[PDB]
Amino acid sequence: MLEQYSYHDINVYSLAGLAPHITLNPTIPLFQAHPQLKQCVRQAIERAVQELVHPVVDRSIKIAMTTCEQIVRKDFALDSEESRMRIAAHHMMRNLTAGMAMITCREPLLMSISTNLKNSFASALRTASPQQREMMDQAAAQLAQDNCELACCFIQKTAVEKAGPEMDKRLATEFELRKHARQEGRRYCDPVVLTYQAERMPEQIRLKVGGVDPKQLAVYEEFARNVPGFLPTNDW
Amino acid sequence: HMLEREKIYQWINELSSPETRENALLELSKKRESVPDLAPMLWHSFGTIAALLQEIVNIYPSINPPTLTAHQSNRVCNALALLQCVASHPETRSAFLAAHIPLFLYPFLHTVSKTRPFEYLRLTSLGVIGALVKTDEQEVINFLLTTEIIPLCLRIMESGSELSKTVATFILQKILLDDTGLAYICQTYERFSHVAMILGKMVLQLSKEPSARLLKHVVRCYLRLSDNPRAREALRQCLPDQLKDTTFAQVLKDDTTTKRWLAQLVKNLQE
Ligand SMILES: N[C@@H](Cc1c[nH]c2ccccc12)C(=O)O
Repeated sequence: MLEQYSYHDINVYSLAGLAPHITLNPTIPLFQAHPQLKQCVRQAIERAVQELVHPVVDRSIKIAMTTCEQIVRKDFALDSEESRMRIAAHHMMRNLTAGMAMITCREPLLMSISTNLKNSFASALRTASPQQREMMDQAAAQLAQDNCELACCFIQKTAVEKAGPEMDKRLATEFELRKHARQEGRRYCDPVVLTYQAERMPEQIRLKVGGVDPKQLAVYEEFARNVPGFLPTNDW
Repeated sequence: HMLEREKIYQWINELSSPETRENALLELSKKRESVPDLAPMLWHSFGTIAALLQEIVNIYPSINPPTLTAHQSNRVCNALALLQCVASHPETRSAFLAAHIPLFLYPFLHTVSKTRPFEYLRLTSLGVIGALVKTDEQEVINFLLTTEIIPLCLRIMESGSELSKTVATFILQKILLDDTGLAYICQTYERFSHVAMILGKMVLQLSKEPSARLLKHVVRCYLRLSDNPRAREALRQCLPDQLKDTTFAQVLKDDTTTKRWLAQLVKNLQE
């Protein structure tokens, strides 16, 4: 309910995408006393995102990759079509990557955005009153909290955009199993899974040989509809 | 009783759709003790593990800032409960690990909020890891050592509830019992020291607030640590006094196993 950004509300082509969404609480005591210090805020957030986005993106894709590859290969083992698999993998990977990205970056973003502001504020004002430094620390903590969702979203979307093509590359061999089989006039079916499903799995929940039924794809559609951190999609 | 099995199949099918999933989660988690082959049916059916992962990830926005409600927690913990069965089963354990599913639980282990919804979240997530190491498989320990599980457990051993402290200390114990685990934890003074410092704090706590099950695991951890020569040297010089005097004499008289372990520990430190 509390998500305030949709996936398209934020342009991640450059750090300029962050600028229109920065929120500056006017009641902040450091801002009442020094209204000019509001200028320092934009660069502080851009710097924080700039320094964290690539390692967060790399780490999130790496974690999600293995999990998504294993589960998708498992679910689609009796599916000779590549298309259903590729789409489902696309949606699952983008979703779990977005989730890992959110978990990975939010606390570091808080620490980084605060630090950058405390430094900017201390730099702009060479004076260091014990009361003013309390205002500076307070302002920096507040601003960080108020802008973390925006920054996080920027990094998540960066991660999601890169995740898709990485998943395609990972599933190359799976796409090649099915391509190679079709050009031999046969449908691909994982022999181990084929045997297991036929012998061990109760009919009601058994994987079907060939395509998967549309109703069963519901979980994969939800990955597409509902991405963590974003408003869901609408029609010694 | 055939009607029973068909209810189970139906609930499993009803996990894929978010419309029917919550109720299916509830019902399945209740019957996981009466259905021996529940785990492979969950693993090998279409989309099922994907749905359980979905339940986990969709909780992530409620972690930070910490806003998790009792309702949200109860629901994901039903999903977590099903993953515990999958983690425990000899037919699904290896595949569960290969899919790195535990990694999507670690964000929960990292939370520090002390509200009931979060404590239950952490405890249920620990329970999945607990189920993994109870199988005594080397592949499990090697996987855990590749991950940040140990500092996650140590934080919980320090600040968690009695229950969470117990499961986390048990996980640590299983890791230590493994030869690779012991060598890893004793590889550097910093690693060993951090572990020893937490156990020491726990021992102090235990002298004020008794817990037989937690003390047992703490003692076993120390005992295993003394198998390592460098750890043995360090423990000669920094073992908690409460483990050497009669502080725990009363609570231990009923606990013959822990008693023998403590006596074995003291004996090791002399040599
Ligand atoms: N990377 C950290 C993780 C860690 C913290 N405390 C530990 C105690 C034991 C083993 C590992 C750890 C380290 O090896 O220092």
